[PDB]
Amino acid sequence: TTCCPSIVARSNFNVCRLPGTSEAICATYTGCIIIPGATCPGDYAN
Repeated sequence: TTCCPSIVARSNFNVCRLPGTSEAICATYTGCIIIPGATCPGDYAN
């Protein structure tokens, strides 16, 4: 599951994903994170 820190970060993440870039690279690019669970924490609410 991906969790993002802000709306901007999410929006950027989604653009990053459009060419098929792995989630992990889009994560470091944006500040979003990949977790194994499905429950994003309050500071990664977006």
